[PDB]
Amino acid sequence: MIQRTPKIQVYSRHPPENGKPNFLNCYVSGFHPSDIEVDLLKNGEKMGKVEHSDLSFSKDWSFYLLYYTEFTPNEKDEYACRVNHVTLSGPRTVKWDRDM
Amino acid sequence: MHPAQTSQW
Amino acid sequence: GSHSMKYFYTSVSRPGRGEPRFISVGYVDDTQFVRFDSDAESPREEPRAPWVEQEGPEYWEEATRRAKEAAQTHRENLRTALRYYNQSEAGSHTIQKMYGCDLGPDGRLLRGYHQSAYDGKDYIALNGDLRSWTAADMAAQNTQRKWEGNRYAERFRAYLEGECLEWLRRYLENGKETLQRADPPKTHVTHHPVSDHEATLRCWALGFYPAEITLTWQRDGEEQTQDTEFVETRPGGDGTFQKWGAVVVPSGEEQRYTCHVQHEGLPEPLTLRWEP
Ligand code: NA
Repeated sequence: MIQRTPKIQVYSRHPPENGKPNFLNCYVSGFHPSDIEVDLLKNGEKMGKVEHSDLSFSKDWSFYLLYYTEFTPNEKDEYACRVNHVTLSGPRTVKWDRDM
Repeated sequence: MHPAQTSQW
Repeated sequence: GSHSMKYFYTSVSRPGRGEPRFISVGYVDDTQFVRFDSDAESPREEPRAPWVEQEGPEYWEEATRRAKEAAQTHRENLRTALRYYNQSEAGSHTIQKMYGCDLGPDGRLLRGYHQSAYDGKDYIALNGDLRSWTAADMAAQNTQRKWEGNRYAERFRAYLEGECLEWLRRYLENGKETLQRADPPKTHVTHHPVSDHEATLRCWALGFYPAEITLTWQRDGEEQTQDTEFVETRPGGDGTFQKWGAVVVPSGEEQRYTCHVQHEGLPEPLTLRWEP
């Protein structure tokens, strides 16, 4: 019964420009078991609409999911992905960094 | 599409 | 490109909450085209790419039937695994199965797959001869013996060499306009100071397809691995992929570093330098 901590990447579909509509992604991978919670937050509050891909995995059995929503970035607002998993001691929040 | 085949463990 | 159909099944038991959840996802190359989820509102095989959506009711009826069959088999396998491993009906467990076929340059099967995991570890896998099995442990050896006695490699090899490849060719032909594409990456180098003496150079590749790519950093033409960070290739959301690789560099030394990008959609590997 092995357990594996998720990797988290939070990133935009397209290079960001202030005021230009875009897509906000949270890509969680490499976790076991598959039971996981992922949220997209703006200014510390869960987004309005956030959907995800169907659970799949890579050849080494490592699960992956994409959570995504539309967003229009700007200098004032902060965007973040929050993950809950058995391997994490309470939620892990990763901020969206336009450099990554 | 899936394969009509499948055997058990 | 070199083409592939693959299905990925995950079953997860959940005692106290009914039958195990079964999820199947189907891919042509790096494009998901179908899904079955036993927890969807009307569980059936659902299209996930526009082109397959035009398959008639026979396709959906049979595909659903086979997915449900796969789900039932995985329920039996979960139960069987409780016996083999001496485990309780009250705990949660996971089976993952991947299988599929690679279409060779001669229109023949280049490579076939049929491999599974129990609770995140290898259970049993079909070897590349498509005629023998590797069992990961003594429990999976029970399954090996069974499958050897019932000629299962032979039956599954017939699907991989025949029907699997037939479906793959149909899908490729049907969804040609979108599946038989090689989108090169849009590439660039960014620069992000770490301190007043160190900076990060980040080489970006965006909007590429298929997912296979190579991204490396060189310093003075020498492959650099020290102070390097490459992120896992990640989906764009729109059927494209992205990756970046960064190096941490002494301030003033930036122009000794080149990033190198290889991708099937590129007529020739790329060489990039920070262009402020
Ligand atoms: Na046919």
